[PDB]
Amino acid sequence: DPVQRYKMLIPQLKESLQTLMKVAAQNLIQNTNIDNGQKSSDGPIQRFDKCLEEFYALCDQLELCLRLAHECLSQSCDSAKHLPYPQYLAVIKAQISCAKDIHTALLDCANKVTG
Amino acid sequence: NTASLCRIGQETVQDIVYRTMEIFQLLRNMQLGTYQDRLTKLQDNLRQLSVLFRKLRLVYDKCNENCGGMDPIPVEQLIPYVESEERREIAEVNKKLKQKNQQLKQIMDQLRNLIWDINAMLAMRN
Amino acid sequence: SGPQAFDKNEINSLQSSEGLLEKIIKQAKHIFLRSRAAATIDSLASRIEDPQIQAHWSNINDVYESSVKVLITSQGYEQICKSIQLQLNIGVEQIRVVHRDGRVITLSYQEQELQDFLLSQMSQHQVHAVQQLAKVMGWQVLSFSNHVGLGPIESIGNASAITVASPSGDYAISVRNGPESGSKIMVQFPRNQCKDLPKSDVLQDNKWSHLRGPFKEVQWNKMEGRNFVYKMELLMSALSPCLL
Amino acid sequence: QYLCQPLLDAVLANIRSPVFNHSLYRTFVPAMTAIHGPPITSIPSVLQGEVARLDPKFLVNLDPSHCSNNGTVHLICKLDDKDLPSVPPLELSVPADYPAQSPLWIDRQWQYDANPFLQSVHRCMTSRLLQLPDKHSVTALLNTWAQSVHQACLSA
Amino acid sequence: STLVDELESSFEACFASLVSQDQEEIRTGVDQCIQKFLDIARQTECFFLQKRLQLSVQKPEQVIKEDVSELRNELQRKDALVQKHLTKLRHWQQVLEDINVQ
Amino acid sequence: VSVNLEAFSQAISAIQALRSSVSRVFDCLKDGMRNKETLEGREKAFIAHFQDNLHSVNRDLNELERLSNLVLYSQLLQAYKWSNKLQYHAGLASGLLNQQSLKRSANQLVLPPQYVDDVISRIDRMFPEMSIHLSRPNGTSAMLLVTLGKVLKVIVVMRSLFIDRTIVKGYNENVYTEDLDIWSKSNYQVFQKVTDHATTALLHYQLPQMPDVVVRSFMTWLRSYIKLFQAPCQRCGKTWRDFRTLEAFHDTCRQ
Amino acid sequence: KNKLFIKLTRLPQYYIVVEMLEVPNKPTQLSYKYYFMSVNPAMALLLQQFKENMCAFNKVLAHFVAMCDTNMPFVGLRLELSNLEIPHQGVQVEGDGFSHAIRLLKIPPCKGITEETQKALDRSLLDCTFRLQGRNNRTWVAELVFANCPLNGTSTREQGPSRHVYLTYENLLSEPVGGRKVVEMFLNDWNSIARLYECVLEFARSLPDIPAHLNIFSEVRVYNYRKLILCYGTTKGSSISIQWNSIHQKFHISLGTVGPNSGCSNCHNTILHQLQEMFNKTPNVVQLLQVLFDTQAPLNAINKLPTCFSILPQSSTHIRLAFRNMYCIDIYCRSRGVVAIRDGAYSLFDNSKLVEGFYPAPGLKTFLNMPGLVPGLAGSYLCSPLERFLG
Repeated sequence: DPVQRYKMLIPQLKESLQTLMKVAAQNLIQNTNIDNGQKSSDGPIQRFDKCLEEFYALCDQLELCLRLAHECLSQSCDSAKHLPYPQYLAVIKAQISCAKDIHTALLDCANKVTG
Repeated sequence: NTASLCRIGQETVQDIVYRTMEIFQLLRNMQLGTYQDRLTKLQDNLRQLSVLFRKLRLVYDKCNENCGGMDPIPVEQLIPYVESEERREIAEVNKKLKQKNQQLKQIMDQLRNLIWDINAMLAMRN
Repeated sequence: SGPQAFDKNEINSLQSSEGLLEKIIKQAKHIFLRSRAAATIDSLASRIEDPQIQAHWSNINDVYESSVKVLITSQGYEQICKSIQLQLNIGVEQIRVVHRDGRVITLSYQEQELQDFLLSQMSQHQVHAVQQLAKVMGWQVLSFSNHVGLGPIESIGNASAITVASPSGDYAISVRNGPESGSKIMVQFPRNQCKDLPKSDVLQDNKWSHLRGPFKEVQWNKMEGRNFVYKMELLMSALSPCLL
Repeated sequence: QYLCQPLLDAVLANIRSPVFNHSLYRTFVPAMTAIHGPPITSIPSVLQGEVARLDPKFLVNLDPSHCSNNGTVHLICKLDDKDLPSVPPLELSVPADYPAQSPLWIDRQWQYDANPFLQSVHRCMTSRLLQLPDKHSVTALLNTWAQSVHQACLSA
Repeated sequence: STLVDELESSFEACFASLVSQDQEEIRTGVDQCIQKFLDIARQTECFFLQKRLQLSVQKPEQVIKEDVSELRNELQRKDALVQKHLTKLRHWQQVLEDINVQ
Repeated sequence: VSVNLEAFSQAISAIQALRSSVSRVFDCLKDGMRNKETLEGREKAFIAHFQDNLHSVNRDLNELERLSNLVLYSQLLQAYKWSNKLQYHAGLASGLLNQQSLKRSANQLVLPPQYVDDVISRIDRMFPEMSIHLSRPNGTSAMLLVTLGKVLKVIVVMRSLFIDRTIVKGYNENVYTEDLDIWSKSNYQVFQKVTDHATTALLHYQLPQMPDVVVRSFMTWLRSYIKLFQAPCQRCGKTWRDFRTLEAFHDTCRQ
Repeated sequence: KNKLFIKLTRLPQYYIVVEMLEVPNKPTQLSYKYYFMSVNPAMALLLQQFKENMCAFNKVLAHFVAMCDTNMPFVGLRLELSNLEIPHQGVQVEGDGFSHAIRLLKIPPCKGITEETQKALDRSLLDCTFRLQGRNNRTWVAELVFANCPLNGTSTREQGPSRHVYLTYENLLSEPVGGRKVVEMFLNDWNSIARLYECVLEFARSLPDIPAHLNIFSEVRVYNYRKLILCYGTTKGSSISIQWNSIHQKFHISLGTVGPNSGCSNCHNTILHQLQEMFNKTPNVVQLLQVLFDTQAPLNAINKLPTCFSILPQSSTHIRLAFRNMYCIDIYCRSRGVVAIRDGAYSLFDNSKLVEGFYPAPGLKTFLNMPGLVPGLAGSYLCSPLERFLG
């Protein structure tokens, strides 16, 4: 699904870049033709601004999908790294809490000795 | 007196960094009984480290407050460029240690000869 | 060996063909060589006392071989001054030296060779001591040459060379020790500090008056401490920032 | 090339138009500033260094005697060392644009004659300048002068 | 001002990252704190060495007392080592005298 | 898998690069040409910068397409993150601080044979290619026969949990297998040079107090001698393995 | 026919030839002649003879061998310096007798650096002494000594106007000691030093006129001529580092936390890429200090959110937050301590929903925490802290 979505958006991102480049070229040519002496049709034109925001929207959607997948994969690998299941989670949380107590003790002592 | 307190201050500042290094190594080896031992070791290290701070501080105060009469010459004016009964006690101790070192050298020579002989015999017996 | 097709000399040749006299003579020669090396190192230990000398003979020996472990440290700085160590192999007729830097040298039964080699190794350990001390006191090494070729043509051992700079810029020290002519140390004082250098009218700015200049020499005699490293550390502290 | 080309073509059309920027400016100002928001919140130094980094044997100085300060920089330096101080001036004319036109020593045979040692030092130092590589520096001339004097000492 | 205080603050700062309530950040942080701690430690060592040099060049008697104490300690250590060696030698002498028999 | 994690992390940067590169093309165009002191220079500078910006957009887009192919409860995650952070931080700190040690002096054997046997067995457990045979023919001083493939047969001579002498021999050569041939030579010059380099490594790997990491590093350095007659010298035409960098080198070339 | 060929293993292709000749008057003595040979089926190139200057050591032989082994590596470096049009003095004996050094006079000025900065650099380079050290004699060190340092640091670097930087280069085992890569890397480091001196000169010129908040907010800490470590924060905890990577030809900033009061990170690690690009487009450090001072306070609040909420880093001062995937919100930081929040999924143009969609219904919660999606603003950094948990 996260890999699948990344595949789905990539053709769209290429399409959005193509339109944004083409629309920019049409707008610049019309503006240069109006600024210099050169007749040009009013036409549909299509606004450059609308295309540039669309490209940014697709970029955010892709980054959000990848960031979630990376976070989910990192959490899974860490979970594997660390008889009944309730006692299992109990001893895990106990080890983590005792490590945190050691942390707090070292911190408070090293901060009370000086500074 | 003061020249030895300065050496004490030197050894304290040379040992505090080693103590911090040992503390870093202990925190590194602490992966998640043995936890109690690691904790009490870290606490003892911290206490001895604070004691070392206090010792280096007090020896600093001592060497700073001493400032004996014979210090009018600033640094770089002291380096030599091109252009009683204490000595008798030193000589006596030197003669004594020289005799003891000669005797110890004789003992070491005899021990080396013994070991070489035993090794040669136990090697040739095969 | 004949069934498994052994080589001409390899695993055959004579296939044990010596005499009692030959073996006994070889053993006697090895014993004499061992004794000689031992006495030489002992003298070196008693006569030369400045850097150090150490020897740890191996537990198990043979009738035609032995081994020692020579170390050349300093009197006070045993930890840091651990750059030169030797492992002699006293054979029946040759003494093989394996240095810590990957250098193998086949010496001779004659003592002068071993004595000169140990003297050159002490001379090199002397400059390695200054190098390891500059590494610890935070002094920046500017140059280091293990076998320098500029200066007077030296004795049995080639001269060594080091030049370090003070952490706070201006000051700098240089050391050249050798087996014949050694302990040639000279400090590099900064300009505008000696006040004896001839000024020049071409220098019209004050920015150039901060470079390390007149290269004043220091007498290693009539100094403090007891070992080369003690005096080097005292000189480094003298050229340090006065935090008194 | 791919997917960008018409933009490329467009700007390659419209260079050397005087009104150019403005057209670009107009069609590209609002959207960007809407999306990203508001905008942002005497003597040359090389000779001086070469002098400062000489060996204390030399005591180089300027030359106010001859016609100078119009062409090259003339120097009478010295020879001060355990060696010999024969003829200290060795007038050297360092031309402008130092990293080229290697400086030339103005020869003065009037003083180097009438003495065998001075004739020998002149001969050997001249030969050593002949063997010197092209585009030599001032320090090179000073060092070859010193070593030529030393060769004359060891020869006689 | 009291370089002891500054070295204490640097030793606290070397712990100021973990003791609080990716890899490049911790990397550069440990680089900076460790290098600062090393520089200030080498500076305090330099100050101590300067004080030692001054006291030795102007008061060369406490150093002599130190040499006396060190030599006496060396002699005592040598005596203790030779005593232990003699004990081991006598033990092995008795052991060997026990054997060799028939 | 870890390879997937890296591909996702690389891809996240590639999306950020594509967005930044597209913004750069438009942002630079808005500023337009600059004077540049010359007509030719100004035209060239604008074209060069625009073309570089246009190319960067193409390169960044291509990477994203290629990268597609490759790929009470919160407190627990906080503890996991802090554990990883402390591990990395303490590792880096211990490395940086033991690399530069200010210790200058120390002043301010007997060992159980079963302990040495356990250490040797632990070392033999790793490095499955190497096989170490423990034996004590003469006293408590142990003698280790270490077989490395069909390549080497090293004879380490322990006096304690300490390495004293090493004599490597060839695989086809005979160590005599019995009362051990401690004193002999390999009869081949290559193995003699390897014995010299092994004694050099022994003199190099010398930790003061801990007697186990020295043997660990010695066995690791010996294991590097498995691809002999198969590896280049890296500065020579086709016997030494540098320390801290297990790279082959000829003794005549350097190192 | 009685000669010895002593090859130099460290520097190849150089062979010393020691020939022995019988002396006529003494039938029990020999004479030695030493020649310096060189090789390119071995082909000799040139031959020159040095003739000037227990009894088995032959002192002069070892002396000549050591002299050759120490001097010959400098010849290749001199040739490489001459081949790249770098004016350099010849190999000179240093003042401490034993040595060799190649002191450069002028460096090729630069590429891509303004003329006035080139002048400021060329008038501050006092010496560029190169020296040789290291085992096997293949490590080079160049000591550059600059004068008139623009700005000092908190460390003990406020001494006399002479800053000494040591640049070390160790070529590979092959590619012999005298090669092109050493001087190429040296020129690359010089170019990076110049491109950094640009920014340090700009900052030194802008130091007298400061908006008076960044002066207490930020402080310079070290200046090693290749890195800029500025430190900011209320307690001077956070640190930013500026450096020019010649490999990528772009400025590389590295952020860290050095101070005994801070969070778990620099708190700016979520905007690192946009800050990289921002400093790459316009190399000005005062703008960096300003944007950091403006964006630190909202970042301290937006970093503590539970990680549900997802932080999408958009362009600078436009950090995006998204509860789950359905909801979104835009954070527009501005000067004078204000943040403008938006509807998120809403579009700034024709009213259509984005790919995420799911228009956030309430909206007015942001108004009470002081269509209908235009602009919610005026939060004075305290709403930015409470509205986090509230929303």
